[PDB]
Amino acid sequence: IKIRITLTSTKVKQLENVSSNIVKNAEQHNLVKKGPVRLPTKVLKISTRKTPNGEGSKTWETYEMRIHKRYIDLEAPVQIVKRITQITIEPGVDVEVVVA
Amino acid sequence: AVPSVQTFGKKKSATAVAHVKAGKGLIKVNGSPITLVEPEILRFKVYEPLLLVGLDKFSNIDIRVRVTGGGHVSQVYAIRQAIAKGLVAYHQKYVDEQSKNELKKAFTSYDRTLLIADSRRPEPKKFGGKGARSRFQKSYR
Amino acid sequence: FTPVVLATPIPEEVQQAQTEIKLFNKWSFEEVEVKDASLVDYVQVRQPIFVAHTAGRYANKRFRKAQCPIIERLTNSLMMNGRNNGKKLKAVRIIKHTLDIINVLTDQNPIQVVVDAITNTGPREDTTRVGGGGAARRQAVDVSPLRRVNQAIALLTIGAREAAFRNIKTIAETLAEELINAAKGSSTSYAIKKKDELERVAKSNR
Amino acid sequence: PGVSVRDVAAQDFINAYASFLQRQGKLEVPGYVDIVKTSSGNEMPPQDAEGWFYKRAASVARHIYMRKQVGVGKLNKLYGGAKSRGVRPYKHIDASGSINRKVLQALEKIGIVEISPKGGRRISENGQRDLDRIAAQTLEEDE
Amino acid sequence: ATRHVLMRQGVLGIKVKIMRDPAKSRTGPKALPDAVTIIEPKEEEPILAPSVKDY
Amino acid sequence: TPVTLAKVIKVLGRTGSRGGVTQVRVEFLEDTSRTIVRNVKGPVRENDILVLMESEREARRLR
Amino acid sequence: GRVRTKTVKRASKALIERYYPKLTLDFQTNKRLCDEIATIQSKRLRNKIAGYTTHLMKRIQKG
Amino acid sequence: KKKWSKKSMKDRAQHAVILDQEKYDRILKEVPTYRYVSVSVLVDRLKIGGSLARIALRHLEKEGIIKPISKHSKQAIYTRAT
Amino acid sequence: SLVVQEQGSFQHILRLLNTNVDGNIKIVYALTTIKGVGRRYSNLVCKKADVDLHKRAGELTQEELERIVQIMQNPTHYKIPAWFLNRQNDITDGKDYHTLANNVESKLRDDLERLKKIRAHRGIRHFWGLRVRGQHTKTTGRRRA
RNA sequence: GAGCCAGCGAGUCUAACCUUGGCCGAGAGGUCUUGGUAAUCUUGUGAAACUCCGUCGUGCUGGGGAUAGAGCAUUGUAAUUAUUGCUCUUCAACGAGGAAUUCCUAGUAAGCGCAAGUCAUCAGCUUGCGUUGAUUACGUCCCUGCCCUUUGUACACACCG
RNA sequence: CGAUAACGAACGAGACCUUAACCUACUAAAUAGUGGUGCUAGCAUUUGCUGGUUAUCCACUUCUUAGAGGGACUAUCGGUU
Repeated sequence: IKIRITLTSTKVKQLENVSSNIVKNAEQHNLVKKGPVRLPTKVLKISTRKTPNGEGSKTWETYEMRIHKRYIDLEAPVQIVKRITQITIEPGVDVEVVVA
Repeated sequence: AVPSVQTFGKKKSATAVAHVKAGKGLIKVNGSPITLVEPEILRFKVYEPLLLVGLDKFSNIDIRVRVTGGGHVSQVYAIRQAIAKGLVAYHQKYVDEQSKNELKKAFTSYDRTLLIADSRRPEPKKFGGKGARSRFQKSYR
Repeated sequence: FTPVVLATPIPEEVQQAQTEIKLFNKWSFEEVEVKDASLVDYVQVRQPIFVAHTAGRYANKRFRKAQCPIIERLTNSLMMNGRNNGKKLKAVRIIKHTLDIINVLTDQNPIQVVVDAITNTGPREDTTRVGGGGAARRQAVDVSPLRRVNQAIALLTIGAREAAFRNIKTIAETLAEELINAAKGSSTSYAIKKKDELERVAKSNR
Repeated sequence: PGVSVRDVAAQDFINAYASFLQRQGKLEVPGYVDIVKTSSGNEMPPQDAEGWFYKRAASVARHIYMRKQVGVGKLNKLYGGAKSRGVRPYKHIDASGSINRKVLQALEKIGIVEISPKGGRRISENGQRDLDRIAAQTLEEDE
Repeated sequence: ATRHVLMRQGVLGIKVKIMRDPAKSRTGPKALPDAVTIIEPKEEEPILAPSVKDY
Repeated sequence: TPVTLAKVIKVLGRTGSRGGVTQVRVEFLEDTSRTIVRNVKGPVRENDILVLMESEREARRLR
Repeated sequence: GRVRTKTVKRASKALIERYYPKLTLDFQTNKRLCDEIATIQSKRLRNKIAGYTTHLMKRIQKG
Repeated sequence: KKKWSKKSMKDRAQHAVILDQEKYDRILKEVPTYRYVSVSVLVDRLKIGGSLARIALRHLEKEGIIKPISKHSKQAIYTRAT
Repeated sequence: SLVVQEQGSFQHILRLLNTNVDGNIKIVYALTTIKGVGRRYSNLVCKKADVDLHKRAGELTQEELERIVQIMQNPTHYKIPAWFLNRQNDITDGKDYHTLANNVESKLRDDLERLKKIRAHRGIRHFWGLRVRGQHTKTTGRRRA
C-alpha cells in the first residue's frame, strides 16, 4: 500500500503530539514504519520598516514565520489506513497523505 | 572487520570528516594525497601535526578525509583538526592511554587549535550599517 | 636520523624538519637571543612555527599580543591600506621572500636581523599633550617595552610600504633592505629617521 | 602503485596534457580561435594565442573526469568570473558557451568524453585510461 | 486591544491591556520567572535511640 | 647614547588629561634598591623593564 | 558584572533558612536537589540560585 | 579646481627594451658580484626595461651564474655561483 | 630565454597613416597608440598579419608594417568577422566600414552634423554641448563649464 | 590561462516562475526539451577577493573608464531626452586629496562577492548571508554629551532663558 | 552589601524568548549522509588506489538535519575587600 503521511505546521507541540500519537498507534498495531523524519525548518522572513511615513531613524524590523515539516512512511491495508487518516486531526496542524 | 574510527574538524563553515583505519601508511584528502592541498604554504601548516609527532605514528594506518564549506584556508584548518583528532581517537580506541596522552600533550602544547575548535562564531549584521558594528555615516549639514 | 617511508611519499627535507626541530623550510628559530633585555618577554621566540599565519585569539586580553610570534605580528602589520585588507596569504608570501632576500645578503639568520632591527628602531622616549586652555603644549615621557615593539613594527612596515609605492622595487625586497638598514643603523632608513626625529622632539620638550 | 589525476598535481598535469594534445595530431579547432575573448567579461583575449584551446581542453577533461556529469552551462559558470562594469562594481558573469560546446564536441570526437544520460557528459573508459596514463608519465617526467 | 471611536468632534483611541493571573493559565507557563516557591519540609521527631522495626 | 635600565615594580595610575600616560615606580638595576617614580606611554604592569634616556628626574603629575 | 539580583539572593536565603541540613557544599547536588525542591521556571535561574546557595554554605561552614 | 600637489617632470627614463653588443657583454661581465639579483636589481642598477631583466634572468639561470633559491613569479631571488 | 642583438633596423619612432607611432614599446600597444584602433583590433590585426607579438614596434620591417596597415584599411577582405568594425552598416551605403586615424573625427563630425541639420534632439544636445545620452545633469559635472 | 571553496534564501495551476540538458550564435541571447509546489530540481548556487604560472613595466602607460559614434539582442502596447545587455571605436579628469569630519575594540574593522526587497525590464540602494581577516586600547573626562548628589540663580514659551 | 523615620510593595533593569556555538549520549531518516556487499570503469597489477551504480541489497548516524534533554553557576585554587 506504501503511504506517506506528512505534517506541515508551525505550532510545534501540536505537530509533535500528532506525530507521537500516530507512531504509538502504529507501533501498538505493530506496523512497519520509518521514524518521524524531521525536515529542516524553514524561516520565512519579511523585513520592512517600522515607520509608516519617511522620517525618524532608519529602523528595520524583521518578522519571521517558522514552518516545521515532518513525514513518515507506512504500510497497512485500506480499512485500517482510512481509519488512521480520519483519526489524529489536531487543530493548527495541516496534514496530507500521498501514495507510491 | 577492521580497527577504524571516524572523526572530524570544524571551522567557520568548513567540516572535514576523516576516516582512519589500519592500512599501509597513506594519507588522502578528497581522494588526493596530503601533498596536494594547494594553498602551498598552508600545506606546511597542515603537515605540522605529523611533523611534530613524526611519521612513525602513521606507519600502518590509512587516513582519508573529505571536506566542505568555506574558504581554502578554513578548509585547511578543518583538515588539520580532523587528522589530529582522528589520530588521537585511534590511540584512544586501540593503543594505550600513555601514547595517546603524550601525543595529545604534544599537540596541545604546540597549539590548542588542533583539538579544540575556534569558537569565534560570526556575529550577524544589524541595520544601520554595512556590518555588525560599523554604522554608515552621520551627516549634519 | 633515519628517513622513514610510508605508502604516500613525503619530501625528505620536510621529514628532516620533522625529526630534529621544527623550523621553516630552512631557518632555525634558535640562537636568536636578543640584545635588549627590556624588549625580551615582549618578543616571541623558542616556540617555533612553520607558517606565519595562525588564528591566535590575541586581541581578547591585554598582553596576549605579546605572546604572539613576532613574525606573525610583522605579517599582520603588512596587510593594510585598504586594498590589502585581509590577504594574509600575500603577507606571508612577502615575508618568505623578504627573509630569503635578507639571508642571501648579510648571511646570518634573517630572523636575527629582524629582531636586532626592531630593537634598534625602538623609540625610547616620546611626547604627550598637556592641555592649557586656549593653546596646547607638549611634555616628554618614557615608553613601554610593548609600545616600543608595536611602534617599531609599524615604523618598519610603513617605511617599506611607502618606499615600495610607485616604484619598481618590490615590497619583499624593499622590506628586506629597510630591515637590514634598521638592523645596522643607517640614518637613511625611514624607520631610524622617524625614530631619532621623535627622540629629538622629546629631548626638546623634556 | 597505481596512479590517477587526483594523485598528480593540478597545473603541471594540465600543462603536460595540453602539450601532449597539441603534438597529438589533429584534435579539432572551431575556426574562430585567435578572435574571441573566451567570455563576456574578459576585457582581452588570451596570451598563448596559438595555444589555450588545448589548455581549455586539458582542463575540461580533468574536470569532467574528477566529476561525473556536467554541462556547458556548468562550464560557463565555472570558467567565467569577475567583470569590471566600468565605474559600476564588479560582478560575476558567465564565459563563452560557444567555446565550451566546441571543446566538448571536439572531446566527443576524440572520444575522451561521452554524452551521458540524466543530462550531460561523462568520462569514457578510453578517456579514463589515457588521462590517468598521461598522469603516470608526467610525475616521472621531472627526472 | 486597540479601538477607534467616532464622536462628532473627532476620533478617540482606546487601548486596553489585561494581565491575567499566571497560576490559572492551564496551558503554558503557570508562573512568572522572578516568582519561585519554597516548599515546606515536614520537620521530624528524632530517633531518640537506635532501634529497628522488622517487616 | 648613555641610557639607564630600570624596572617597574609598582604602577601608580593613569595620568595625562586623556588617560594617555601612566605613573610607575621604577627601580634602577645598576645600584639596586635606589627607587624613582616616573611616567610611561604604552601599556605596562609590574616587573617590567624599561630604558630611560636619563635617570635623574621624577615628574610627579600632569594635566 | 557577576552580581546577582534579589530573587536569586532571597531564594538562596530561604532555602538555606529551612533546608540547611539536606543540602551541602557541592554545586552539583545543590542543583540536582534545587530542581525538585523549589519549582523554578528557568534553568539558568536554577543554576544561579544553586551557585549563591553554595557561596553561602561555604560562608556558614567557616563562621 | 585645486590640486595640493606639484606634479613636476622627471627623467622619463630610457631603460632599454632591446639591447646591443655593448649592453650584452656589459651585462655578462657585470651581473656577478651582485650577491642579490632580481628584476628590480637589474632595472635600477643597469637601467634596462623589466622585460630585458626577466629574459636575461632566464638566460643567466640557463647558462648558470645566478643560482636561484626561489623561482616564484613576481619575485625572483638569485645568488651568484661560487 | 631568446636573446638577440638589435642593430640599426630599430628606430625610436616611426610613422603609420598620418600618425606618429612610438618604437621602444610592444607593437600591439604601439598600434593602439594610432587613433581609430584599440587593444582588440590591434591584437586581432597583428595575429592576422602573422607577425611576432613578443617583438617591439621599432624593431620591425617596412614589409610587416605595410602589411599591417593594408589589413587595417580593408579589414573585411582579410577575414575579420564584421562585428569588430567601428562603423558597420553605414547610414549612406549600408556597407560595413572601418574608420581610421584621421577619418574618425571627420566622420564623427559628419554624422553629428547630420543629426544637427535634421533638427534631432541628440543633434541639438551635441550642438549646445549638453549631455546627449539622457544623463542626469543637475548634480554631476559642473567642472566642465 | 590554470587551480578553484561558501552561507542566508526564492521559485509555475489553471499560471506561465526557477530553470538543468543538448543545438545555434563572438556575445548579449535564441532554440527544442527536462526537473521542481521543493532538504528532493534549479544548485555542491563550481560567487568574488584569492592562490600558481606567464605578459607588462614606473610610462596620465596594458592605471582609470567617464565621454561620445556605429551596430546586434532582450523586456514591454510603447523605449525618442540612449531602460538594460553585448560588440568595436573615442581614452577626459584622477598622480593619496585643504580647512574639517564620520564609523570602529573582535572573527569586530576593512577587502570580497552572493541571495532577498523593489521588479515586465532596470542596482552604483537597502535588508540579510557567508569568504579573506589586521593594526591599535582594557583607559580618561581633555573635547562632545549623559546619570546621581551638593551648591547658586533676577531662569519656567525653563541659557536658543 | 549594608546604613537608616522608615516599613512593605509595584513598573523599568535583570529574569524571559530567539539565534549562534558544545554533545562521537537518546528518538530516528535514500527528500541528509557514511561504511560494506554484489554489478561495473581506469591505473598498477604484487597485495592496492581512484571511481560510476536505486530496486543490488546489508548495517550505522560521526558529519547533516531537527525533537526531548544536558551543559556555565564565574566551578575550583590563590590574592584583595
